[PDB]
Amino acid sequence: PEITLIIFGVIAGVIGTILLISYGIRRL
Repeated sequence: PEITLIIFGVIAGVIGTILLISYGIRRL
């Protein structure tokens, strides 16, 4: 049931982390 939430979390986590790094290197 939380399968939806888990898959969401992984994809969002991966994308979020990448976008945060990208933002970080632009501004540093």
